[PDB]
Amino acid sequence: MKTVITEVIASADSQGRFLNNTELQAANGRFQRATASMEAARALTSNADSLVKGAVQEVYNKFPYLTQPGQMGYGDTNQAKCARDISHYLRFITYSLVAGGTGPLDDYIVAGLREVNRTFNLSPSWYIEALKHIKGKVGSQLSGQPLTEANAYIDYCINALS
Amino acid sequence: MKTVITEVIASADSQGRFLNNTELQAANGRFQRATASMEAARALTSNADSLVKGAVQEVYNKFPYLTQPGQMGYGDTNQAKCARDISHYLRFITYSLVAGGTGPLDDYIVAGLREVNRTFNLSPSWYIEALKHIKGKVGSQLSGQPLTEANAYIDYCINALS
Amino acid sequence: MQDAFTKAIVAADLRGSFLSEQELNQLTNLVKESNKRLDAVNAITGNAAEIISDAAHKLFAEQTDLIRPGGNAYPNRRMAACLRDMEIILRYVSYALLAGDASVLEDRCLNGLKETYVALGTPTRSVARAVQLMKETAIGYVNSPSGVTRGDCSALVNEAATYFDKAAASIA
Amino acid sequence: MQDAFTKAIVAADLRGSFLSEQELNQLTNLVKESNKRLDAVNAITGNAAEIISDAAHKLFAEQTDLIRPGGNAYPNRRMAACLRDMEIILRYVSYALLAGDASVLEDRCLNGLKETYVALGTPTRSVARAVQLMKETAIGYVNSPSGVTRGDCSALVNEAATYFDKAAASIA
Amino acid sequence: MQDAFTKAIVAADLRGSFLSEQELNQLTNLVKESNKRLDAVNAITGNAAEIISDAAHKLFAEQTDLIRPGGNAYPNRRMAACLRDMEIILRYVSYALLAGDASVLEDRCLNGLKETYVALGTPTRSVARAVQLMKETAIGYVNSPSGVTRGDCSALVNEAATYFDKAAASIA
Amino acid sequence: MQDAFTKAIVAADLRGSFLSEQELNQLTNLVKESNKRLDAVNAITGNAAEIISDAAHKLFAEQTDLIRPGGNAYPNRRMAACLRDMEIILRYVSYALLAGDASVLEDRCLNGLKETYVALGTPTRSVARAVQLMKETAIGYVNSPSGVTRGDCSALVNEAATYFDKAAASIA
Amino acid sequence: MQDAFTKAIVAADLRGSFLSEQELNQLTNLVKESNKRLDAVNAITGNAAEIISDAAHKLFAEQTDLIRPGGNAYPNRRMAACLRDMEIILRYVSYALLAGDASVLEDRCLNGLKETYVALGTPTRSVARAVQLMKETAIGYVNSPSGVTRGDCSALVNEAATYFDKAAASIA
Amino acid sequence: MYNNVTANTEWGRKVFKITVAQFPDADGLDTDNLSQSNYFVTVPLARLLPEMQLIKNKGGKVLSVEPVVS
Amino acid sequence: LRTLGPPEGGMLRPAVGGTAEAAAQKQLGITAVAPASVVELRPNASEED
Amino acid sequence: MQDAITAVINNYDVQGKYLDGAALDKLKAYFTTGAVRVRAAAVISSNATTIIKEAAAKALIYSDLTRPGGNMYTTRRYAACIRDMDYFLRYATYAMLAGDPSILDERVLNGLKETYNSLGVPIAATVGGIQAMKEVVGGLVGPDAAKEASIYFDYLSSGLS
Amino acid sequence: EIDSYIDSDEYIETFGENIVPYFRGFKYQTNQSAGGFPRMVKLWGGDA
Ligand SMILES: CCC1=C(C)/C(=C/C2=NC(=C\c3[nH]c(/C=C4\NC(=O)[C@H](C)[C@H]4CC)c(C)c3CCC(=O)O)/C(CCC(=O)O)=C2C)NC1=O
Ligand SMILES: CCC1=C(C)/C(=C/C2=NC(=C\c3[nH]c(/C=C4\NC(=O)[C@H](C)[C@H]4CC)c(C)c3CCC(=O)O)/C(CCC(=O)O)=C2C)NC1=O
Ligand SMILES: CCC1=C(C)/C(=C/C2=NC(=C\c3[nH]c(/C=C4\NC(=O)[C@H](C)[C@H]4CC)c(C)c3CCC(=O)O)/C(CCC(=O)O)=C2C)NC1=O
Ligand SMILES: CCC1=C(C)/C(=C/C2=NC(=C\c3[nH]c(/C=C4\NC(=O)[C@H](C)[C@H]4CC)c(C)c3CCC(=O)O)/C(CCC(=O)O)=C2C)NC1=O
Ligand SMILES: CCC1=C(C)/C(=C/C2=NC(=C\c3[nH]c(/C=C4\NC(=O)[C@H](C)[C@H]4CC)c(C)c3CCC(=O)O)/C(CCC(=O)O)=C2C)NC1=O
Ligand SMILES: CCC1=C(C)/C(=C/C2=NC(=C\c3[nH]c(/C=C4\NC(=O)[C@H](C)[C@H]4CC)c(C)c3CCC(=O)O)/C(CCC(=O)O)=C2C)NC1=O
Ligand SMILES: CCC1=C(C)/C(=C/C2=NC(=C\c3[nH]c(/C=C4\NC(=O)[C@H](C)[C@H]4CC)c(C)c3CCC(=O)O)/C(CCC(=O)O)=C2C)NC1=O
Ligand SMILES: CCC1=C(C)/C(=C/C2=NC(=C\c3[nH]c(/C=C4\NC(=O)[C@H](C)[C@H]4CC)c(C)c3CCC(=O)O)/C(CCC(=O)O)=C2C)NC1=O
Ligand SMILES: CCC1=C(C)/C(=C/C2=NC(=C\c3[nH]c(/C=C4\NC(=O)[C@H](C)[C@H]4CC)c(C)c3CCC(=O)O)/C(CCC(=O)O)=C2C)NC1=O
Ligand SMILES: CCC1=C(C)/C(=C/C2=NC(=C\c3[nH]c(/C=C4\NC(=O)[C@H](C)[C@H]4CC)c(C)c3CCC(=O)O)/C(CCC(=O)O)=C2C)NC1=O
Ligand SMILES: CCC1=C(C)/C(=C/C2=NC(=C\c3[nH]c(/C=C4\NC(=O)[C@H](C)[C@H]4CC)c(C)c3CCC(=O)O)/C(CCC(=O)O)=C2C)NC1=O
Ligand SMILES: CCC1=C(C)/C(=C/C2=NC(=C\c3[nH]c(/C=C4\NC(=O)[C@H](C)[C@H]4CC)c(C)c3CCC(=O)O)/C(CCC(=O)O)=C2C)NC1=O
Repeated sequence: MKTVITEVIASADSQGRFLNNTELQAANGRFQRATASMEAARALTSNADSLVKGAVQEVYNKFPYLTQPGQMGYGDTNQAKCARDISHYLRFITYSLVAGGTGPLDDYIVAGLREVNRTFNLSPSWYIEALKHIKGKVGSQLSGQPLTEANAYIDYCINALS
Repeated sequence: MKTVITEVIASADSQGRFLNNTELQAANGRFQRATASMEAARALTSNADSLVKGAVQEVYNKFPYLTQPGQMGYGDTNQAKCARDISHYLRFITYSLVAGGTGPLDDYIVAGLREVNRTFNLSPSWYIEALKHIKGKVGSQLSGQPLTEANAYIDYCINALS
Repeated sequence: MQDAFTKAIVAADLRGSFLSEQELNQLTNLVKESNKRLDAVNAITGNAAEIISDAAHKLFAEQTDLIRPGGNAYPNRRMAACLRDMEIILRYVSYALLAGDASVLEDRCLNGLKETYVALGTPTRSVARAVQLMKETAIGYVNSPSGVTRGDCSALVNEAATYFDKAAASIA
Repeated sequence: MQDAFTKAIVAADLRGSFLSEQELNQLTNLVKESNKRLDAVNAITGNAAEIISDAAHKLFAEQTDLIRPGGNAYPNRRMAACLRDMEIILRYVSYALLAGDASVLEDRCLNGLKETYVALGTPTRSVARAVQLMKETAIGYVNSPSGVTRGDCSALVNEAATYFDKAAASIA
Repeated sequence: MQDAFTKAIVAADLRGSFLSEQELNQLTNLVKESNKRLDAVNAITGNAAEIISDAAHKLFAEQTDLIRPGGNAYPNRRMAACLRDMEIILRYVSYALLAGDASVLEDRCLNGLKETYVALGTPTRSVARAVQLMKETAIGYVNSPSGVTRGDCSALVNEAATYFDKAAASIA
Repeated sequence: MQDAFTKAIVAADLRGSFLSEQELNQLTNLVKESNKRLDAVNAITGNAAEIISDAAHKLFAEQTDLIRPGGNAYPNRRMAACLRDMEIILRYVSYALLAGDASVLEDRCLNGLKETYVALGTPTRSVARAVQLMKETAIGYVNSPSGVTRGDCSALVNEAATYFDKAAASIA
Repeated sequence: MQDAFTKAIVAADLRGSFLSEQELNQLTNLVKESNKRLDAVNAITGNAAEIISDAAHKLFAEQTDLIRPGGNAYPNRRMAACLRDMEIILRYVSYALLAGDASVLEDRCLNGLKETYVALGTPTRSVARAVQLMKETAIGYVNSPSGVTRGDCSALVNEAATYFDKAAASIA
Repeated sequence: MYNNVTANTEWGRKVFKITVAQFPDADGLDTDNLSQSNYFVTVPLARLLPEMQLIKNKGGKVLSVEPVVS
Repeated sequence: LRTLGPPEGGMLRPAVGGTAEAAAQKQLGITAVAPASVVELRPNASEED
Repeated sequence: MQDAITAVINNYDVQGKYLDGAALDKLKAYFTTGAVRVRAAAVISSNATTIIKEAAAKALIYSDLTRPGGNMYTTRRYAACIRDMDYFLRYATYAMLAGDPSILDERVLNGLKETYNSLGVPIAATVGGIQAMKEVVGGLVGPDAAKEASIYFDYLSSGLS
Repeated sequence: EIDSYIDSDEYIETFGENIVPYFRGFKYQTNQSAGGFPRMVKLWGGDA
């Protein structure tokens, strides 16, 4: 699972080599950065409930037709599975924040994304718009390096979906 | 075992792909062709007895010396194993006719042919001459596309032995 | 690899014999029904994606545990693997259906498959079910297609079913 | 591969949950002690050769049978293999120490190792001992280094020990 | 591979010398501006897809011949080939920008590239233009981002431009 | 790989000793008989094809089931495999005979061979017999060759036999 | 690969002829001098390291620019490459000397070598010199060895020289 | 399972399983990335003698052969 | 006489025509390839590996 | 060739634009350095031979280059090499006066890399001869002009490598 | 034909069973002809 720590260890191992000053300098970055990351994580964690309901709705407001009958934003089960899915994304964003890398996002959401979305007729556009909205609101929950971190990972998901 | 059906399936599988119109068109050829093939097969099947005795003799008539003492066309066992061998060839020709490809010939007679013949001091010339004779007589048992099929496979054996 | 003719040939050879008039006409009949067979294989190819998709929707409708955390079709990576396996099995079933023999299915797909899944922790009973759903829908398509000449395809629908049923049995 | 954070994340996910305030602060503490951790990993890297050498000298001091003909650290080829294994294990212990988790050690080094040695006829009890000696000296270095700020590294010395002790237990 | 420090070191070594106080402070300044540099690289990474997409839309808006039959961005594969090349070049430009040196761009991407395109019949002038458009939009993003501290990034915007301009020049 | 000298050396080393005057003269005798040994190896090489052919003719004379359909030396493909194995075994027996030690035969040829044949359905008793026939003819040639100086080769004929007998025993 | 006999054979064959009594006796003479040849090859093998070392010491004594920064035998990596090439060339010269023909030297070592060095920026004149020094010392050893029977080795010393001189000429 | 699709002949259709244990040869210390010396290969029948030849050629010990397809 | 230098130029004057290690690789552009890094599937690898 | 001023004129001519305000800033700079570029140019000229007798000494001679087997062995080739050196110095002085490197491309670099490959002329050694003349030049011309002279020597040397 | 490269000694010695094949034609390898390097330079054709 990709973190700064696992990456430097992987690179050492693959050259049959003890960790050296290059690799320990790298690790210090990840540790120095934890404070901002983890502040973003705590803010995204406690606002999760509303961030999810905000983004879910915004998917319907931007794609009005989704909420008409015969469509995929209609009925309790679609709308339920949607909230859940955005919640999955925010969850892995917090994990990536806490972990010090994109690993959790890469392993649990990115690997396989398109195949799944294509089989199930899920448009990435919705998910990008959910995330664009989450990005708008996270502008006033955080600032400075915690915001930059939150942004880094939200944007990472949006690029994964384009 | 090489048939039109196995070939197209092999080619699909190796590209991780469902059979498509290209492959089904191919299969139709094999199925459309079955009637001529199977007529050749039935004629070669019921005449087998005499086709074999005809070709066996012709090997001795073309290589007179084979039937003298100390030679490999002498005594019951050589002459018995000869009839058997030509019978094997005709048998696999009928199989190749019925199967829709050279598979039976490739797997049971061609693979290994030269090594065996070389260890046992069996000259291909005999076998070519057995087959040339069988080809002469099959000229009047069949005609049209059944003859073309019979010919295709007899000639295939002659090229395998040259 | 075997097809229905090749199978005949192997059994004949083990007797040391030219094909029996018995076996000849069994194969003449396969040629007789081959246009229907081509339509049947074409029915599956032409709806492969929907067959997998519809089987899938229904599998997870029934077994909502697979899509929870802890479940074998969670997260996206695992769902993609599961969707991929559904396709692989549907693919070898269609190959068997063109061939008139199960061997390609048994040799290239089913052989070892159960033990793979158990090693992985993949619930074989759920995989068996996904195969049963593909069967229902696939046969649906074999039976009700676009402007094919009207006739009786039940013999072929049975045979397709046994390939689906082989796979299910082999895996569960 | 896991590190101490990644481990937290995997357990959280298996609940379907954002990390508990419990788990958050456990990880905040790991960040709190991370400078000490870097010094501890650096202590091992900076003395790797001597740690292996000194462990070695002492292993063969105790077990003079290994360096006789018939012994598993004789002739030069085998001694070089034994010296190499000492380095490999010390290396994965240092990786675990940077990571705050044993998994890289267990997965890339310890998994299958005992059965390898038994197949080879390598006396596992001697290998376990060589690991115990590396531990003594490695920790020696973690505790008494060049102009590091004075403080308490016992938590980290324990954790390093458990990695040495995992390896020993796994092998003997 | 070189970065801006490594470059200094290579030039010093060719004199047989420890780094000049001249060179030392040039590098102290690079460390001084490194937070800005990280934001600049982050600006590109965070909008890579749109940078390529927007460059693309505009390239074919201008050069409608490329998307006609006979054109080098027709049919779908050629367009897909053209769309990553855009990605590949944007990628090595971002690497150069993290590094403070063009070498990774010149050595891994630009070296031989023109002669490749000519062999292929790919119109180099169109490729140069696609690079010019990526530059416009990329710098746009470097200059106007999400809640970054206000200051002057023109030095870095220039340097990014020269990497885009190197690529363009090398290819046309 | 071992030869008769190398074997001596390994046993000496396991004692920690220079070769015993016992072992020295045993090896001096091997050098004494080495011209005969070269003729013996040459006898096999010079008639390899006939040795295999004659063994073969006789194997199938005895076991006419192998060349019927259902039999393990039918069709051409299997006969070529069987002829090939006869050559492979005769080859490693000749290597052992040049070496004065069975190890190359046991390590490169006989190790696992029985279990291979059983997996394949190859009748091991028939393979053992084919080896017994190769032995008869091979030794025939070792004993009655072209203008070799007259003397006693029975020691070497025995040793060759034990290599043939090792193979037979190992396989049956 | 050719040796002195093989060369004879190739020339004979191009005439369509059995070897001339001329060529036969030229080869009988090579067999006549072969013990001396073996000592000559042995002289080089037995002092390979010193031949390279001594050539080296002297090369850099003369050309102190190679070991300055900017020089082609600086830093350690390049010196090791240069020492390695000295060994490679001495090795193929010894092969040619066992063979009585330069071909292995020309085909496996000298062919393309000059153009390699020029591509690399390796000063060929310095490499030629290193080869001249190896020659001096190698021949030294061929002429003054440990308890070899006294006689005249000048023919072989010449021939060895031409192999050293071929290499030098080919490279400079 | 195995490698999957094989050659189209019947003599390519049969795949077998070999569990080995490769030994360190001689002559040299391996300092690269080493693997635990057990492993298993699945090889089709048409290939098998080159593969077993290079397995026993490099000081290996063939521990088990298994009929997995046939 | 042949091994004559500058006015003593002592020992840390650079060589004329300096080269700076990994420039012959940079001249041919084989920097990422000479030497190529070794990529290998470790047992029990993750997805990113 | 082009200089600072004609670089701007031709860039606007192809757009058919009268010179606009930002462009005029650029011309103001060139007239500000015009005094120092001229004083500096003179100094180099009369001290040229002295200057060239220091760059060779610190980067070329007392070496394998001047010994048998070396490219500046023989009075012929030694003469050709310091002849070249004079070209570089002289043209760099033109480029620096013009405030534009275009002349270094048109009349010096074009084809020169391959010309040197074809004769065997050592490129790396020639670059050191360029960067040694720069070192000397930067001392002689002083704070005013050091950076400006230096860049066209650096242009020359990355033009060969 | 494809199996002849992968079952060769040069593959089994170097790349083994888990190592992805990598470029070796630019350094020295044992039992090489010295034309093997400039041929590899002709085969190389740049990083892109
Ligand atoms: C671990 C990470 C992870 C992700 C991200 C994930 C996505 C995901 N979304 C799914 C379905 C779904 N996703 C949605 C999404 C939406 N519906 C709406 O109202 C909106 C338009 C939209 C939200 C923006 C819908 C409606 C379904 C049901 C699709 C179906 O079965 O027909 C499914 C199919 C299985 C199932 O039915 O639950 C997966 C795997 N699964 C995962 O395991
Ligand atoms: C499945 C397909 C297949 C083929 C084609 C086949 C050929 C074949 N022919 C053989 C022998 C033979 N083949 C012949 C052939 C002839 N003798 C004559 O009178 C004629 C000249 C000639 C017929 C044209 C003879 C004489 C032998 C005995 C050779 C011996 O053992 O000395 C043998 C050796 C085993 C045995 O003695 O039966 C094989 C394998 N075997 C097979 O399994
Ligand atoms: C490109 C490969 C290829 C295909 C696909 C093919 C199909 C094909 N299907 C046919 C007939 C047919 N196909 C069917 C199939 C069906 N009847 C039903 O009611 C079921 C829904 C379905 C069951 C599978 C039937 C009943 C006939 C008419 C009877 C027959 O010809 O056997 C015919 C004979 C002409 C005709 O009557 O239309 C062809 C050529 N030929 C080809 O070369
Ligand atoms: C994943 C990281 C990794 C480990 C840990 C590893 C262990 C390992 N140790 C080995 C051998 C060995 N290991 C030793 C070690 C010892 N001998 C003694 O007497 C001492 C008790 C001990 C040293 C403390 C020796 C002597 C051999 C050679 C055995 C032989 O060939 O006879 C081998 C066989 C291959 C080889 O010799 O290179 C493996 C795979 N390989 C790996 O890739
Ligand atoms: C290049 C990678 C890297 C390293 C290695 C690193 C080390 C490092 N160790 C530190 C502190 C320290 N390090 C130790 C370590 C020890 N104390 C002892 O008495 C033991 C002998 C030893 C046990 C391991 C202690 C006690 C402190 C002070 C307390 C603290 O900052 O946590 C500090 C804080 C500044 C200071 O107080 O000196 C740094 C930056 N930082 C880095 O970026
Ligand atoms: C995760 C990797 C990483 C990043 C990305 C990072 C960014 C980062 N950017 C910073 C500042 C800044 N960043 C910028 C950047 C800009 N100003 C503008 O007006 C432009 C739109 C933009 C041009 C690129 C400026 C002006 C500052 C404040 C001055 C400075 O600290 O240099 C700071 C200092 C704290 C602060 O003032 O906010 C950090 C830590 N640190 C990191 O560890
Ligand atoms: C290390 C040296 C070495 C040996 C010894 C070896 C044996 C060996 N024999 C084989 C097959 C075979 N071996 C035979 C041999 C016989 N059939 C009979 O009926 C007779 C009793 C017997 C001849 C005397 C046959 C018929 C096969 C093919 C089995 C089949 O594919 O059905 C195979 C399977 C691979 C292949 O068919 O090429 C191996 C590995 N391989 C090796 O690399
Ligand atoms: C090219 C490799 C090579 C070979 C083959 C070789 C053979 C060789 N065999 C020899 C003797 C001999 N070889 C034999 C062999 C035999 N005597 C019998 O009656 C048996 C039929 C046969 C049993 C194997 C005997 C008895 C002698 C004479 C006694 C002796 O020299 O040991 C001699 C001594 C000279 C002589 O007496 O003729 C040589 C050189 N030398 C070589 O360099
Ligand atoms: C076929 C047998 C064979 C030969 C002969 C061979 C030559 C050879 N020498 C090389 C490098 C080299 N060769 C030298 C040699 C020297 N440097 C000096 O200054 C001295 C004049 C000279 C030593 C006497 C150096 C320094 C390099 C490294 C060049 C570099 O990478 O910058 C290289 C490039 C690959 C590498 O560095 O490993 C080859 C292929 N390679 C082969 O496979
Ligand atoms: C293990 C491989 C092997 C070697 C090395 C070998 C050497 C060898 N060198 C020999 C002779 C000799 N070797 C030399 C060599 C020299 N004389 C000098 O003064 C020079 C310093 C030197 C020049 C190379 C001479 C002069 C003789 C005696 C004449 C002759 O036998 O040709 C002889 C004949 C017996 C003797 O007179 O000692 C042998 C067997 N034989 C072998 O089987
Ligand atoms: C084979 C063709 C050839 C010649 C002749 C040659 C000469 C030559 N003479 C040199 C120096 C020199 N040569 C002299 C010679 C003299 N001083 C006097 O006053 C006398 C008139 C004269 C002695 C008769 C002196 C004093 C130097 C040192 C000048 C300096 O270092 O500035 C140098 C520079 C030092 C070096 O790197 O070697 C060269 C290249 N080079 C060549 O390639
Ligand atoms: C080192 C990093 C790297 C680069 C930069 C790279 C470039 C590159 N671009 C290629 C093709 C291509 N490149 C393009 C690009 C374009 N077509 C247009 O009309 C536009 C002007 C332009 C997009 C802006 C197209 C269309 C092809 C396919 C040409 C063909 O096959 O006909 C190919 C041939 C191989 C392939 O098609 O995959 C290479 C090697 N390859 C690399 O590995």
